[PDB]
Amino acid sequence: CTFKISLRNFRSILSWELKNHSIVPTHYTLLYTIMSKPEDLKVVKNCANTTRSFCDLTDEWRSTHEAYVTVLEGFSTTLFSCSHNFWLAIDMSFEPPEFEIVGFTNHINVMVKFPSELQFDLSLVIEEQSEGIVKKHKPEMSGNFTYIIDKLIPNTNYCVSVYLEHQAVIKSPLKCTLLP
Amino acid sequence: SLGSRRTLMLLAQMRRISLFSCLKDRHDFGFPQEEFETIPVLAAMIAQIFNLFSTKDSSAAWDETLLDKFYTELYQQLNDLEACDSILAVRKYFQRITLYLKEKKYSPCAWEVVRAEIMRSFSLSTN
Repeated sequence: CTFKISLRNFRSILSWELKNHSIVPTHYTLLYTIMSKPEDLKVVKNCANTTRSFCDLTDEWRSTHEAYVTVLEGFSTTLFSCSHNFWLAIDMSFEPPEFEIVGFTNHINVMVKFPSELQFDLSLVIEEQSEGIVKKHKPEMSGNFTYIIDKLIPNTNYCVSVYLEHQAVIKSPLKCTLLP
Repeated sequence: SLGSRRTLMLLAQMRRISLFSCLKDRHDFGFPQEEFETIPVLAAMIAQIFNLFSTKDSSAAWDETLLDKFYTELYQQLNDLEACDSILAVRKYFQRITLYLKEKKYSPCAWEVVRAEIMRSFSLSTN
């Protein structure tokens, strides 16, 4: 198994890929524990005998201060299992939020879609690009968050990308516009 | 700072074996997190970690290049703090770790257990 642990809209999503392919969908069960206490491996209830290749761990993994140990059991009549460990502050990839832009005569409204506690020290970065130059904006996270890129000019294509910064970052696809 | 992050990243990289194979050796060391004015407790914390990972036993358990990098990070942090009851509680905590390793005969798993425990106490104390 290959594992990925990703924060998507503030949900911790563990996903996996298998080496081979089962012609009928594989069934999975995900169990996890932590290192700091000798507690039994616990099945994640919405991830028990499921055909989905990911699990929402938001309600389970509440702390960024534990070594998480996972065991994934699969039924592909082949039974396999894979284990792994995670330290969230290091292994978690922070996926970019959804966003929209609107170009106005001399500025662009950037609207970033957050949902309505939180365990990571993340900063929002809004990239403004034009004529081959990228400028970083870091506005001083819940609900729609508006940021204005101002003092812009006509007949100029601007491209905007957004990302969360904690390491390497994962930038959103570009959204670009000329000003009306 | 990014020094804390670097310290945790080095501890993660030091891992030698699967944690699933070490679950039987887990142990609640009862880190006294309520101790986290506090700077002096943090310094004592970091200094104890420095000492724990400096024994001939730590040298046999972990990669030497990562150990140097780790030592460098702890040293830099202590420098930054120097510049700037509880301590007894930290000391007992490290006594519990030290005894644990002894009882376990410094097994590969006992060492993974301690490494992961140190990641936890370090991240708690520096956050």
